[PDB]
Amino acid sequence: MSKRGRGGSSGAKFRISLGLPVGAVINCADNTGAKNLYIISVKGIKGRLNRLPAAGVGDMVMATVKKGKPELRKKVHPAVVIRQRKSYRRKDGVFLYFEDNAGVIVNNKGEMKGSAITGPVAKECADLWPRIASNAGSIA
Amino acid sequence: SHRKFSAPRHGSLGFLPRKRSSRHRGKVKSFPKDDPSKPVHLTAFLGYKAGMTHIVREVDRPGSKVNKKEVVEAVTIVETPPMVVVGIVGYVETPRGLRTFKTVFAEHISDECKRRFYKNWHKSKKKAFTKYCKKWQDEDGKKQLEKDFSSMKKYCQVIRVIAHTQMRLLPLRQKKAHLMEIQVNGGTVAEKLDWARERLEQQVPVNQVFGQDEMIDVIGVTKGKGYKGVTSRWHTKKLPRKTHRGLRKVACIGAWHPARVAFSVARAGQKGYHHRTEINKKIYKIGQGYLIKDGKLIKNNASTDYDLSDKSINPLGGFVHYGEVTNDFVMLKGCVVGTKKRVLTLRKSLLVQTKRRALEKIDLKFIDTTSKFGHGRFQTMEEKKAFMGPLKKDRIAKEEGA
RNA sequence: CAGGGCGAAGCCAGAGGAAACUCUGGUGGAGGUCCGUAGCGGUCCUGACGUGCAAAUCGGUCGUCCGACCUGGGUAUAGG
RNA sequence: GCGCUGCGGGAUGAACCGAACGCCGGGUUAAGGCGCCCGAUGCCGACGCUCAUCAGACCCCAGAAAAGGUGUUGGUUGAUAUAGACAGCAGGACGGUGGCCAUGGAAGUCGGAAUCCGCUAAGGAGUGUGUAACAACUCACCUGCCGAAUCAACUAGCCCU
RNA sequence: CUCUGGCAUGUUGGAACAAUGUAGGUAAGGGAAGUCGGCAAGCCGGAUCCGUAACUUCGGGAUAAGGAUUGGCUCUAAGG
RNA sequence: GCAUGAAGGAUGAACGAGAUUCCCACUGUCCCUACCUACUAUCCAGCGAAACCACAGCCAAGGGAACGGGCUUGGCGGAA
RNA sequence: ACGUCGCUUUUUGAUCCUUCGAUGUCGGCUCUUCCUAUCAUUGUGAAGCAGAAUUCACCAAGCGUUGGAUUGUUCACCCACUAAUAGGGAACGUGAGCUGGGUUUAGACCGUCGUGAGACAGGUUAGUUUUACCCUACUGAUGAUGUGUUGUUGCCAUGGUAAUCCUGCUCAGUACGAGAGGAACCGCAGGUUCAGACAUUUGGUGUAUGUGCUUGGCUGAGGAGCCAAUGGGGCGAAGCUACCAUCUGUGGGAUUAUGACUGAACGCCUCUAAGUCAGAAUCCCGCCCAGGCGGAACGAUACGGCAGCGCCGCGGAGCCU
Ligand SMILES: COc1ccc(C[C@H]2NC[C@H](O)[C@H]2OC(C)=O)cc1
Ligand SMILES: [K+]
Ligand SMILES: [K+]
Ligand SMILES: [K+]
Ligand SMILES: [K+]
Ligand SMILES: [K+]
Ligand SMILES: [K+]
Ligand SMILES: [Mg+2]
Ligand SMILES: [Mg+2]
Ligand SMILES: [Mg+2]
Ligand SMILES: [Mg+2]
Ligand SMILES: [Mg+2]
Ligand SMILES: [Mg+2]
Ligand SMILES: [Mg+2]
Ligand SMILES: [Mg+2]
Ligand SMILES: [Mg+2]
Ligand SMILES: [Mg+2]
Ligand SMILES: [Mg+2]
Ligand SMILES: [Mg+2]
Ligand SMILES: [Mg+2]
Ligand SMILES: [Mg+2]
Ligand SMILES: [Mg+2]
Ligand SMILES: [Mg+2]
Ligand SMILES: [Mg+2]
Ligand SMILES: [Mg+2]
Ligand SMILES: [Mg+2]
Ligand SMILES: [Mg+2]
Ligand SMILES: [Mg+2]
Ligand SMILES: [Mg+2]
Ligand SMILES: [Mg+2]
Ligand SMILES: [Mg+2]
Ligand SMILES: [Mg+2]
Ligand SMILES: [Mg+2]
Ligand SMILES: [Mg+2]
Ligand SMILES: [Mg+2]
Ligand SMILES: [Mg+2]
Ligand SMILES: [Mg+2]
Ligand SMILES: [Mg+2]
Ligand SMILES: [Mg+2]
Ligand SMILES: [Mg+2]
Ligand SMILES: [Mg+2]
Ligand SMILES: [Mg+2]
Ligand SMILES: [Mg+2]
Ligand SMILES: [Mg+2]
Ligand SMILES: [Mg+2]
Ligand SMILES: [Mg+2]
Ligand SMILES: [Mg+2]
Ligand SMILES: [Mg+2]
Ligand SMILES: [Mg+2]
Ligand SMILES: [Mg+2]
Ligand SMILES: [Mg+2]
Ligand SMILES: [Mg+2]
Ligand SMILES: [Mg+2]
Ligand SMILES: [Mg+2]
Ligand SMILES: [Mg+2]
Ligand SMILES: [Mg+2]
Ligand SMILES: [Mg+2]
Ligand SMILES: [Mg+2]
Ligand SMILES: [Mg+2]
Ligand SMILES: [Mg+2]
Ligand SMILES: [Mg+2]
Ligand SMILES: [Mg+2]
Ligand SMILES: [Mg+2]
Ligand SMILES: [Mg+2]
Ligand SMILES: [Mg+2]
Ligand SMILES: [Mg+2]
Ligand SMILES: [Mg+2]
Ligand SMILES: [Mg+2]
Ligand SMILES: [Mg+2]
Ligand SMILES: [Mg+2]
Ligand SMILES: [Mg+2]
Ligand SMILES: [Mg+2]
Ligand SMILES: [Mg+2]
Ligand SMILES: [Mg+2]
Ligand SMILES: [Mg+2]
Ligand SMILES: [Mg+2]
Ligand SMILES: [Mg+2]
Ligand SMILES: [Mg+2]
Ligand SMILES: [Mg+2]
Ligand SMILES: [Mg+2]
Ligand SMILES: [Mg+2]
Ligand SMILES: [Mg+2]
Repeated sequence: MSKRGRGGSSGAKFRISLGLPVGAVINCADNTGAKNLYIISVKGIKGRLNRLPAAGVGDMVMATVKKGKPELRKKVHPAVVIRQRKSYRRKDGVFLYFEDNAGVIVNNKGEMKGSAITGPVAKECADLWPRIASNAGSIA
Repeated sequence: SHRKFSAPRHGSLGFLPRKRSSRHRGKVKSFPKDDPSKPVHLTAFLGYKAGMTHIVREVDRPGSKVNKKEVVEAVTIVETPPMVVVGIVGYVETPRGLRTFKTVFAEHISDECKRRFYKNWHKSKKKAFTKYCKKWQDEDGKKQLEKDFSSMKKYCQVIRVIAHTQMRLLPLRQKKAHLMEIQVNGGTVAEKLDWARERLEQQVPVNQVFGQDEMIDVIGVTKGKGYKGVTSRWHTKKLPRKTHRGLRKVACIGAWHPARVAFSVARAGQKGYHHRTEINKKIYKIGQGYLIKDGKLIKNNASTDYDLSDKSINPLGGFVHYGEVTNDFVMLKGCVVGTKKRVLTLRKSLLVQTKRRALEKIDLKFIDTTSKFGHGRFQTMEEKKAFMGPLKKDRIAKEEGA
């Protein structure tokens, strides 16, 4: 459980196949003016020799905006992955995967920088981050 | 000088040497500790790995995200026809260990068990135990056997029954029975002998050894892989593509000093076919074998309280590379060592089960019976016909018939 | 010393212009011109081999391929 | 002296200790040893010292210092004591005076010098806590109960840090 | 790929299909985070029709870049 | 300006298997490794070398020409 | 602080004993093991320790100590994650392990120096990295070796050994604190890093050369096929396989530090002197892996040849050793 703050859930997220290693450029699914998110580091990762930190849906990452509004660029943002293309198994045996990899820019408190989310938000991400689930259009 | 970056060692040195197991049948290296207060009971059983399917069940795990939610869990089917007790062996506690004190065999031994005593049954005269069995009939033999039982009563502290599987009830080429010693726990030593004497020549069903919702251990020999390099055997990092002389290696097999290769360095050699003892494999279902009731054959061992379909545990088309499971079986959560058709030793837990996962009561809702010999699509023969309707072969069969 | 690309001068027709000249289409086929064979060479894999097929080779990939081009034979230059 | 030199001892070793060499028997030694390896204490050996949760254990030589110990063992210099010590259990711990200077504060107790006297059993120009200064507690000093040795400093052996 | 013509796999054959190699290939999700360095591999690729920048010694750059199309069958029109 | 500088200084379009940096696209370079194919390796029949070699071949400490396979003191030592 | 005593060989020097009929040089990469002068994690003592955080010290090396930009770099420095991103050795561990960026041959360029040939701990660019089939070591593989032969079932000497850390929930917005802030044990749900499996499921592979599609050619054509070093491509059984799917990972004992009890030494006191107690990621064992020139129990033990054998008759002698 990487999330490290008060207000968590008695139930804990189960392990999900992670398909987005550091270096992944994922789409930005909010209306902040950023077009993509370039991962630079995943939160909670201790790792081992040679293993690139990797994230899945629900994982808070640190990302930089490579294309988008100029004031959002050239700085590090806390972002949360909401959609991934790597298929992952839920506990009910469903191997779910999305059309694109997507994230949203947030702050350390988990509150979301934007106001709306384009596309669906994974159920794993929605349960872990209430603020993102509030702004979600659909939960997949 | 020190290694620049810290990294854990590759593999465990507690499973050395990585050699081909000296035995094919799983060996119980330690039986559960004897509590004389417990009723007299066997501690182990022999089964055969048929294959794996998956189930659906509701989880009662308060505080979990799967509490009161249905999950899909892989399970392993272990065919366990009843075992026949053919002997009793006594052990005495000595300052050098446990010593086999006396062995007493039953009067009648099946050809299944007798095959275990011969490398070439076909060429043999099958004389094993032919003179021993007369002890149970001769008056001198009867007294001698009673002396053995009384001496075992007076001196032995560990009592085990010698039991064998019934290979005639299994769909395997092998007819030679796997024989093993199963320790008898509970009660006093006198009660152990009385209990074991009655069971002589008798069958012991698996449901008398194990129960529903029980954490048991599975002992067996893993799947053999042959001669393997360090990359596969020890999972060492592959060397760069530019590496001359090959890259599926370990670059440095030791420092200059000590001037010998250490035992802790990864080396190529045999992988798999190693004896292993996995623990805390939960029993999900003790299935009944095919039964003949009032003329008809009862085979709905794969039916649950929520799926009343009359289907067997056998997937459509049968278990791949094993055969058809017609005897009793045990459904174990998760995977177990060994190939298909591998004989597995099921042992009671050496630990005290008090965790919530161990105390969980399993209630199955669905057992997948789709074919594993490809992408299985239909649970039963019936619904495949119902969905697809008549075929060309069906018309021709009904055309030829009438 | 395949086959293709680009299209120099010269030439033809049409249009514009007071003239100087200009514009458009075509023709033409130049160049130590380009892509790329045979040939000639030998870049990189620091690939193969490295008690070799070989006392310098092999494979893929490469440079050039009408020129200060490649090549046989004849002939000349001989140890400070 | 080794090199040019073996031999006994030092486990081992060019140089150390003993001793220098023809081939042998007997006897005796050196340095060094005598639990067992391994010849010799298998002596009713002598007198002590030392306990190590890194003991110690033999020239060269193959590991250690300053410093410390209320471990223990000796030894040195003082001091108290059957006119009552030491320990422990209890009371007093006074007046000049809040001695002088200095200091905003300084009344025994921030600092520097003086460190004296009626009053007894004793009480200081105070061994400490304490206050802005006080006050207050407390110490030396002395008395009640008690009834034989005790207190302080230092020193060096083994051991310990 | 085939015909004419030639040959018997390049100084051996049989069985098996372990590791490690040499040669070839594929790989979810990511996409140079590997590495001294994109080394190696991969991407691109023909033709037709569009569209082609900075700069320039005005010759080039240029297949710049970027985009679309492409099979089979049945026809229509044109070019002697 | 340690120690730039004028037949060489300064600049160039085009060219370059020349050295360097970035971006796109692209990928097993890597996360992180798996599987498949050919030819070996492997086993067999036939055939059959070479390098090298005091004597050989298990260690720890010691001392020693100050890093011993052999020596000393221990750990130990079981054919092929 | 002024002084002063040490330890280490992880720097550099000093020395020149060993190696010049040659011990492959830097760095990285890979991999194992070791040290502790402990960064974290377990148990603790102290604080100018209210809580939280932090600092000092003890037992302590069991376990972990990462992903990148620049640099050939060791070293630095920054970005980011983290429980923490400690420091070191092993011929400055590790080139018949690799790589060859640097250095350090021959080509060449620049600056400085030199009349010059040339030089340059000044910069730059290009520059062959050979051999194992021997012995040992190690890894697996057969076998030898007790018991007449042979088999089944077992025992355990000894060797190996393993699990790790984090987060959320509850406690609890509680103790503590004026407030700000803000713990902990029990319990619960998960995850990291490691380990050992496994293939039901998802993914990968695919020459079942399985089945469609398709280019060029070839068999006169259809049909059926073949060739193009796997022609190409789609989908793909079985098998193998991936934190790229799934499962499983454990109990005792004596104790360390420390805190104590009773209690002298020393009429008091005192955790220590005698005696006694609590006590931990350490240690030892269990679980687990192997199974001795180590045992055990049990089975069957050689035929139409008049054979092979066992046991008794302490039967008869004699033989070799
Ligand atoms: C400056 O760095 C180096 C200088 C010399 C050497 C070689 C020497 N080292 C030991 C031997 O005497 C000799 O080894 C050989 C094989 O010649 C290596 C590195
Ligand atoms: K990390
Ligand atoms: K190193
Ligand atoms: K790169
Ligand atoms: K060039
Ligand atoms: K040398
Ligand atoms: K195919
Ligand atoms: Mg790395
Ligand atoms: Mg579904
Ligand atoms: Mg380290
Ligand atoms: Mg055991
Ligand atoms: Mg190479
Ligand atoms: Mg299947
Ligand atoms: Mg032609
Ligand atoms: Mg033209
Ligand atoms: Mg040309
Ligand atoms: Mg050209
Ligand atoms: Mg050529
Ligand atoms: Mg090469
Ligand atoms: Mg070779
Ligand atoms: Mg010529
Ligand atoms: Mg000529
Ligand atoms: Mg000459
Ligand atoms: Mg001399
Ligand atoms: Mg002389
Ligand atoms: Mg002499
Ligand atoms: Mg001597
Ligand atoms: Mg000595
Ligand atoms: Mg004599
Ligand atoms: Mg003497
Ligand atoms: Mg001696
Ligand atoms: Mg003796
Ligand atoms: Mg002393
Ligand atoms: Mg000492
Ligand atoms: Mg061939
Ligand atoms: Mg042939
Ligand atoms: Mg030939
Ligand atoms: Mg494929
Ligand atoms: Mg991929
Ligand atoms: Mg993909
Ligand atoms: Mg990309
Ligand atoms: Mg990089
Ligand atoms: Mg790197
Ligand atoms: Mg390339
Ligand atoms: Mg350009
Ligand atoms: Mg100048
Ligand atoms: Mg100049
Ligand atoms: Mg000029
Ligand atoms: Mg040694
Ligand atoms: Mg050394
Ligand atoms: Mg030697
Ligand atoms: Mg000697
Ligand atoms: Mg100092
Ligand atoms: Mg030297
Ligand atoms: Mg050499
Ligand atoms: Mg030499
Ligand atoms: Mg060497
Ligand atoms: Mg590096
Ligand atoms: Mg320490
Ligand atoms: Mg360790
Ligand atoms: Mg670099
Ligand atoms: Mg080195
Ligand atoms: Mg090296
Ligand atoms: Mg080398
Ligand atoms: Mg080496
Ligand atoms: Mg170089
Ligand atoms: Mg040079
Ligand atoms: Mg130079
Ligand atoms: Mg130089
Ligand atoms: Mg260079
Ligand atoms: Mg070059
Ligand atoms: Mg080799
Ligand atoms: Mg061989
Ligand atoms: Mg598959
Ligand atoms: Mg056809
Ligand atoms: Mg043909
Ligand atoms: Mg496919
Ligand atoms: Mg996995
Ligand atoms: Mg305990
Ligand atoms: Mg006390
Ligand atoms: Mg104590
Ligand atoms: Mg205790």
